[PDB]
Amino acid sequence: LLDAAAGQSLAGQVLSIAEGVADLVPNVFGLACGGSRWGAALRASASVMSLSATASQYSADKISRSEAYRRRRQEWEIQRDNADGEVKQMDAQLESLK
Amino acid sequence: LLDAAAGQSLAGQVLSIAEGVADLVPNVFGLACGGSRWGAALRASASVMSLSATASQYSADKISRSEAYRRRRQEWEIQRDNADGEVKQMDAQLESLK
Amino acid sequence: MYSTAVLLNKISPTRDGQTMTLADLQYLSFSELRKIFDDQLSWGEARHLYHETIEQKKNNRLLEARIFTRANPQLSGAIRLGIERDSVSRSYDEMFGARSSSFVKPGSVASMFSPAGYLTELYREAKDLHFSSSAYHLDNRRPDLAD
Amino acid sequence: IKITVMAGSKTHTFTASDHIASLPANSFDAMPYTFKPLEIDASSLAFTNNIAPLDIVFETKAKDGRVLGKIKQTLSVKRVNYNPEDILFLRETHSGAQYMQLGVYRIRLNTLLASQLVSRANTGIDTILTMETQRLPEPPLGEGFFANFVLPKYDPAEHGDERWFKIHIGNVGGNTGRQPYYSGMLSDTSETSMTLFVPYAEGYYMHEGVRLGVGYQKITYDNTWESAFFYFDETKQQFVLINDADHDSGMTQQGIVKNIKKYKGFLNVSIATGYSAPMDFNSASALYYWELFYYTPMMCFQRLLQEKQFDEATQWINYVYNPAGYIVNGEIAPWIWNCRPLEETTSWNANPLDAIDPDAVAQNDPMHYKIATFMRLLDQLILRGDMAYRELTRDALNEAKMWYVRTLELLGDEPEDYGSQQWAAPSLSGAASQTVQAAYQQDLTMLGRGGVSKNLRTANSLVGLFLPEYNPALTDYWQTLRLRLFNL
Amino acid sequence: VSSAIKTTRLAEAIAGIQLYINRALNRIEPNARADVSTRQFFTDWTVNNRYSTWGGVSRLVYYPENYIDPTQRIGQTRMMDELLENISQSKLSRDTVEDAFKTYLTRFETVADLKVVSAYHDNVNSNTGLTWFVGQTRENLPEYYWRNVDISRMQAGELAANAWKEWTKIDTAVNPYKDAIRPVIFRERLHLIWVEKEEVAKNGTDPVETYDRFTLKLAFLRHDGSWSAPWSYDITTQVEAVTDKKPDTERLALAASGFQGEDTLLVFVYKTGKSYSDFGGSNKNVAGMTIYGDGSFKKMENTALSRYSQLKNTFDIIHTQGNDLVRKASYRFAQDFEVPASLNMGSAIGDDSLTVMENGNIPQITSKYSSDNLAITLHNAAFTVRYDGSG
Amino acid sequence: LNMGSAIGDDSLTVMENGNIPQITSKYSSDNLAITLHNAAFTVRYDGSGNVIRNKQISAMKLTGVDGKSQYGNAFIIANTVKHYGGYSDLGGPITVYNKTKNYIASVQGHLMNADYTRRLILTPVENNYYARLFEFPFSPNTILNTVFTVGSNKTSDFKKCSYAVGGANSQGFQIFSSYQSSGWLDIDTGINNTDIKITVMAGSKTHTFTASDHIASLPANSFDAMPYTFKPLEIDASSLAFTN
Amino acid sequence: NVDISRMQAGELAANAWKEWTKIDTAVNPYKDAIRPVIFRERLHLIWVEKEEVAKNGTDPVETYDRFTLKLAFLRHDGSWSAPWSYDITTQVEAVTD
Amino acid sequence: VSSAIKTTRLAEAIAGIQLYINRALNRIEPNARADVSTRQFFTDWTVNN
Amino acid sequence: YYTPMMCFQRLLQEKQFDEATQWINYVYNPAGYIVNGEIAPWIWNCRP
Repeated sequence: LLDAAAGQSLAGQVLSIAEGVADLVPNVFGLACGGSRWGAALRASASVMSLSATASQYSADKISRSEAYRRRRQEWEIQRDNADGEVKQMDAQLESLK
Repeated sequence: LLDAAAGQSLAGQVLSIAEGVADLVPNVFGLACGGSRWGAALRASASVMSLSATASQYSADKISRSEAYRRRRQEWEIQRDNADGEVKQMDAQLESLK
Repeated sequence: MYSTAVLLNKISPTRDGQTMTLADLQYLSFSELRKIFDDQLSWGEARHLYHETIEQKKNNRLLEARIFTRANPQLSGAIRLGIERDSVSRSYDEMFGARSSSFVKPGSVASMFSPAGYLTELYREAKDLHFSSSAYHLDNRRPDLAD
Repeated sequence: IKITVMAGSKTHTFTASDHIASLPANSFDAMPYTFKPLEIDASSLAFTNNIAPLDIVFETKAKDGRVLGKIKQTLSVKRVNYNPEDILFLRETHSGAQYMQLGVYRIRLNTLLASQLVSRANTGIDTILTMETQRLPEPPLGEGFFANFVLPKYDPAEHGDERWFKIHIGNVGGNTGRQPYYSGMLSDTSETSMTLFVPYAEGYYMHEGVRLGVGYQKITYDNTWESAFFYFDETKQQFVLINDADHDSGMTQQGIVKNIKKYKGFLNVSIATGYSAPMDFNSASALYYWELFYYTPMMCFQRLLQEKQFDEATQWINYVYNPAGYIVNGEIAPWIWNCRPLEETTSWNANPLDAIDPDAVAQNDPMHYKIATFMRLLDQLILRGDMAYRELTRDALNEAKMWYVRTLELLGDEPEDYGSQQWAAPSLSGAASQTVQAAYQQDLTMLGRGGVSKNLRTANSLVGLFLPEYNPALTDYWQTLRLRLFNL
Repeated sequence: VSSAIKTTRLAEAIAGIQLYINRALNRIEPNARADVSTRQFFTDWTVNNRYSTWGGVSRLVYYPENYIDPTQRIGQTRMMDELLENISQSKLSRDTVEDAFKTYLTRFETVADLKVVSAYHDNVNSNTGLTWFVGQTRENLPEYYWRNVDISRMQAGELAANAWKEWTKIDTAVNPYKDAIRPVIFRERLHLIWVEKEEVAKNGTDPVETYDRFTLKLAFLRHDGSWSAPWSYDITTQVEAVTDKKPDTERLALAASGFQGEDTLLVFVYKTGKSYSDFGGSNKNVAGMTIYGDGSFKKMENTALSRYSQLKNTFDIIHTQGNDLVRKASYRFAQDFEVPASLNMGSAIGDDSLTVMENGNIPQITSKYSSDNLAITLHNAAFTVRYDGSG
Repeated sequence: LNMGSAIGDDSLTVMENGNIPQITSKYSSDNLAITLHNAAFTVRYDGSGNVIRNKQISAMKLTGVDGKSQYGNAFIIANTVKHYGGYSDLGGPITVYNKTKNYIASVQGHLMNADYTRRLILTPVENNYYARLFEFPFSPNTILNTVFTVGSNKTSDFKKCSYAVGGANSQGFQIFSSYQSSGWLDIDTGINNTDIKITVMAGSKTHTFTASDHIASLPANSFDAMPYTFKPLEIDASSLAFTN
Repeated sequence: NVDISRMQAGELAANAWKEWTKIDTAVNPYKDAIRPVIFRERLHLIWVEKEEVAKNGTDPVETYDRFTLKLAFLRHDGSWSAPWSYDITTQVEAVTD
Repeated sequence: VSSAIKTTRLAEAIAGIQLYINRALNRIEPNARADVSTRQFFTDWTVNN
Repeated sequence: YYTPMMCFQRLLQEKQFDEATQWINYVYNPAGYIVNGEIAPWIWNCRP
C-alpha cells in the first residue's frame, strides 16, 4: 500500500504540468481581452517538486518498515537458536542425572 | 479513526471532479465574455491522485499498527507459557525438597 | 487456417497402416515434429499440428480429472448430496471397469503422483536425449534401467 | 542456392544463377547473399476465413548433398472484408440492454443488476445474497423470440456412434444455408431441454421463415419441413410456429403454403411466451457476478475465521453453503447450494491449463469450488472444537465432542484402499511405453465426444497405468478426528 | 559414498536420471539431440527437476482445492483488493464488515452500470483479433473505462467468459462533446481519441459574436498504465462544414482507424445519416485528418480522401425502421489485403555442426491488387552462409 | 410477483420458476380490473437430495419393455433404503415395482465382476436362496438399470421381499450386494390437466384457471421439466375489502 | 425519516424516528427550494439554484436570473453522488411572472 | 468412553438431545419434518446449541 | 544487461531462487535459448 501511495503521488506530476500550459491561454474575449495566468507554469513546476518530495517520503517509509521486519526476523532466529541449544543442553543433563 | 481518515480522504474525489467540470463553464458575460478556467479538469485529476495517495498511507498505518498489536500479543503468549513452566518446575522441585 | 484432418492425412499413415492420430504426437516436441516431417509439412502446418496436439493433451487431462473428482470415494459424504454422475462417467466405467474407483492411499507405488510415477515421466522423456549409436545413450550406459 | 515460395497451387523458384543481385566473395567466412525483388503471383491462395498462408523456404545445399542451411517459414495474408453483414455494430434497446451483433449472432455487452440491488440493500445484506437475486431476468437482446426445444434420450440406432448434437439456424440474413447456432451432448438416461433466442428484424427472414434443426451425424434432419419453421405474423403481431403438426394449409412468411409436415428430430418445439432468461454466469459480466455472490462471502468468511469470529464467519459462509438448508418464504428451499453457479455447475473458463493457476482450473470445473467450500466448513468446525477443548471445563469438553462428531458425520466413513493390491508391477520401460500412452489417450479422445465401447471391457491384463490417489487433506481430517475422539 | 548412507532403488534411479538430464541439457555431453531437448517437459525443468515441485504442478489439475486461497486469486478486481484492505484489522465487528461490504457495493454499482459508447476492432476483418470498448458511467461525471475481448475464441456466436477483460478506469481528465470518444490502436498501443467543445469569441469586433470551438484530442496508454498528455488539434472548420453549421440539431460523429501499413492514424468526422456516398468531391458530409507517428497532422485533400471510401461501412448510421442509433465499430484499414511489412527468417544449423545460415530476413514485403490478381513482392531478401560449429 | 419454488410430497417432485412477470391495472367506470400476464411455473421430478432422488426417479426414467415411456404409471417404492450386506457396497439394487404394467426396475452404480453371473433375487431373509419370491437374470450380464416383466400381479409378494439382492448366484450363494427396504409408498405419476390450476381470490369473487382451458401451449409429457405458461388471467377486482 | 405505520391514535413511539444525518454534497439552494424524494428505491435530494447571468453580444447589457435544477442520490456507502443539472429558467419565469 | 469420565443425568440428556438435533437439521437422518425444523429455536441454533 | 542483473540480485537476496533464474537467463543460460522452437546458435543472449 505504501508503494502504491508513492506511485499515486508521482502520477500527478504530468497533469500538473499540463494544467500550467492550459492556463497560459487567454480566457476572456471581446473588447476586454486577456485573462492568462502568467505564473501558471511556475506554479506547476513548484507542484511537481512537492509531489516528488511526498513520493520520496512514502518510498522511504516503505523501505524503513521492510528492514525493521528483517531485523526483527534476525532476532527471532537467535531466539530459536538459543532455544535449540537449551534442549540439547538439557538432554545431556538427563544423561548425567541417570 | 485511521480507517475513518482514509474514507474521508477518498470522499473528496467526487467533489474535486465536479469542481473542475463546474469551473470549465464561462462565468463573465456581456460584450466582454469568457472566464473559463482551462486547466480546471487537469487540476481535478491531479487532486484525486493526491487524495488516493493520502488514503493509501492512512490505510497502511492502520494495518501496520494492527499487526504490531498482534505480534505484541504473540510475545505475551510466550511470556505466559514461560511463567506457566516456572510454576510447574518449582512444584516439581518441592517434591524433591521434601 | 488449416484443417487438422487434411494435415493428418498428409502425414498418414504412421508406419502401422492406421490414420495417424493426434494422440500419437503427444509425445515429441515442435522441433521433432518439424524435423521428422520436414518434407510433408510446411512451417505453418507443423505449428498447427503441434498446437492442436497440446490442446488435445490438455482436454484429455481435464476429462480424466473431471471423472476422478466425482468418483472419489472420500466424498460420500454429505457433499454427495450435490454430486451428479455425468453421462461420460458411465461410459468411462463401461470401458475401464473399476479403474475410476481404484483409489490408492498416498505413499503407494501405484499412485500417479508416487515416486514411481515421477520416475516413469523422467525415463519417458530422457530416454531419447541421445541417439542409440552414442555410448551416452541412457539404455547403453545403464541397461538395467529398462527392466 | 535457391529461394522457393508457395502460394496455393503455384510454386515459384529463384536460384543463385538468375535472381542474384551481387554474388558474395567465395570464402570460408561469412557469405551474404542478397536477391533481387521476388515477384510472386498470389492468386491461387486457399482463403479460409479470410486468411491464407504463404510458404517461404531458404535452402542452400552443397554438391555433397549436405544441407548447408534450411529455413522454413509461413506468411499470413489477410483479406480485407467490410461487408455490412460481417461488420460488428452495437445497438441499445429501449429497456437498456446493450448487445453487439456480428451477422446472425448477438452478444450481450452490459448488465442492469445494479438498480435491482438497491431495493435488496434497503433490507439487510441477507436479501442481496440469495438465489432469487441470482435468478433475476435480463431484458432480451432486441427484437426476437424464445423457443423451447426438447431432444430425445440417446439412441445408437437413430443417432449413431456418438452422442453429440448440433443445432443449426436457417433462413436468416441472406444466407439460405445452415449456420451453427448451438451445440451439446445427448443424455443416456433422460431428455435434454433448452431455450434458445432467435433474433428478428423486418425483412430479415427469407422464404417460409427461419429454420432451427438438429443434426447428429449418421442423420441430419434438414430435409423439407424437417426443421422447425418460425415467422412473424404482421396481423396478430406475434411469432408463430408454422409446423407444429401436419397442416393441409398454413400461413408463412410468403403467404399460404400447401403441404406442411411436422418437424423431425425434436421431441417437442414450442414458443416461450413472455419468457425472460435469467442472468448468465458465463457472460461478459461473469467476473463481477462471481465476485459478488461467491468470492466476496468466502473472503469475509476467511478473514473472520482468521480472527476467531466463528459465529459471524458462519453467517457469511452460509450465503454459499449450509448443510441445514436455506429458509426462503418460511420454507426449506429445494436447492442444496445457495450459490447458483455452483448448484448448476456453470463453467466459465475454457482454457484453465494455459498457465499454472488453481483458480482457473476451479473456474473450468466449479465442482472444485464445492469441495473447497466444504473443506473450509470442516476447518471452522475443528477449530471450534479445538478452542473449546482447551477451556478444560466439562461443558467445554462436551462442546468439543459435539463439534468433532458433527465434523465426522459430514465426512462419513473414510474409504479403504481398493486398487493397490490388484496392481501388477510393470517394468520401467513398460510404464514409459509410448504405445500404452497412445492407447489410453485414444480412449480419452473418443470418450470426449462419443462413448463407443465396442468390446467393452478392456481386458485387465491390458493395464500398465497408474491409479488415482486420495486427497491427503481429507485423510488428514479423518486422522485428526480419530485422535481427538481418542483423547476425549 | 560411505556405507552409512541409505537409499531405495527407485530413489537412486530418480537421482541418476536427474543427473543425466542436467548433463545433457547443459551441453556437457556431446551429440545431445537438440530437437528432443526442447520438449515441454525439459522447458519446464525448473519445476520438473525436483520430486516436490513436480508433484505440486501435477496435483493442481486433480486437486486445485488444496491451493485455492479465498484472499488472493489471479484476476482479483481492484475493488476486491480495496475490500481486503478495509477488513485487514484484527478486531472485525459484524457492523465493520457490513460497512466494508457497502463500500464494495458502491464500487460494484459504478462498474456494473457502465454502458458501451464506442468500439474498435484491431483487424481488417471480423474473424480474428481483439475488439476494444470504451464505457461511460451512469453518474453525472466524466469518468470513462476501457476493456477488450478476443473474438477469435468464438464458436457459433458463444464466447467464453475468460475471453473478456476487466474494466480499467482512464485517469486523464477527459471531457468529451456528446458521445464523440472512441478507442483506437496505432503504433501498437491503445490510444484514446475524443473531441471537446468550448465557447470562444472573436476578438476586436464591436458586435461580440461567440462561437463554438471544437478540439480533437489524442492520448495514449503508457507502459505503466498511466495516460500521456494529449495532442490537440482544431477541427472547428470541419465540424461546421459537415454539420451544415447546425451541430446542435445534427449528430456529430467520430471515427478512428489505424493504417498500420503506412504507420498513420486516419480520423474521420462526419454527419450521422442513413447511408454514405463515397468520400471527396461532391460529398461534403465527410471530412478527414491524417495523424502521423510524431503527433503532426495533415488535413485530407479530395485525392487522399477518396482512397478510404470503403471505410464508410464502419460508420454510425440511423436505422430506417424508427430513428434508432446503431453504432458500428471502426476497423483497421488496409488497401485490399493486409500482408506483414517484414519477415525475419532467423538462423539454422547445417549438417554435422559444420555450417550455419545467418541473418535471414526479408526487410520489405509489399502488396498490389490490380484487376483481380494479387501480387506480392519480397524486397532485398538476404541470408548468409558460414562455416561454423555451434560451440 | 415472484412465486418461487416448492417441494412436493415424499421428496419426489419439485415446482420451479413460478412468477408473474407483468401485472397491470385498469380503473374504468367504477370497477377495477387486474390482469396477470404470462403467469408460468414448471413441475419436475427431482428429489431434494437423498436415496429417493438419485435412484428411484432414475428407475422410473428407464424405458419400459413394451417401449419407452413408463411416465404416467403407478409405482410402489421403498420409503428409505440403506446398504445391508454383500461382498461390496455397489450402487445397490434399488427396485421399483410398476403396478400398471407389472414391471420391476432395478438401478445400480457399479458391478463387481463382468464374468460372474448376476441376476436379481428378492427374498424376505437375505441369506436364504430358497426363500426367494422373485428372480430375473440380466439381459446382458454387464448392464445396470433394467426392467424385468414380473408377468402377473405380485405386489403382495414384492411387499414381502425386503433385502433386494443383486449378486444372486448359486456358485455357493454369492451375494454381491444387498439393500434394505424399510417402509413402502404408493404413488401415481399421472397428472390431470384439470388438476393443474391457478386460482385467485379478490374479496368474495373466486377465479379458477386450469391447464385445460387457459394454457397457451401444453408442455411435453415427460419426467423432466414441464413448463406450463398460461394465457392472460383477467381478474374482476371490484369486491375487495379495503381496510385503511 | 419516521415510520408512521406505527401510529396509534396520533401517538408515535420514539424508536419510530431516525437520527438526523448530515448531508455533505455542497448544496446551495435558492430560498427554501430543497426537498427529498424517493425513486429507484433510494433517497434523492432535489433543489434549485439561482445565479446571475447576462446575455452575450447586446449593447444594452441586460442581466437575468438563471435557475438550475439539481438532483443527487444517496449511495450505498452513505456518500452523495454528483448531481444531475437541468436548466429550468423558462419554467421559473413563466410561473412567477 | 472410559469409566474415568463423569457426567450428570441432566448434562448427559442435554448432550444427547443436542446430538439428535444436529443430526436431524443436517439431513443425516431421513424423514425429518421440514416444517418443525423452521421453528425460531432451530433458526437461532447458532446460539441455542 | 544492467536491469536484468539488478533484478536477479534482488531476488537472490530475498531467496526467490526460481524467479531470479528467469531474469539471469535473459543474459546467460548454459542450456541455450529457444527461438522459433529451436536452440539458438549463440552462447550469450546479451548481444554486446
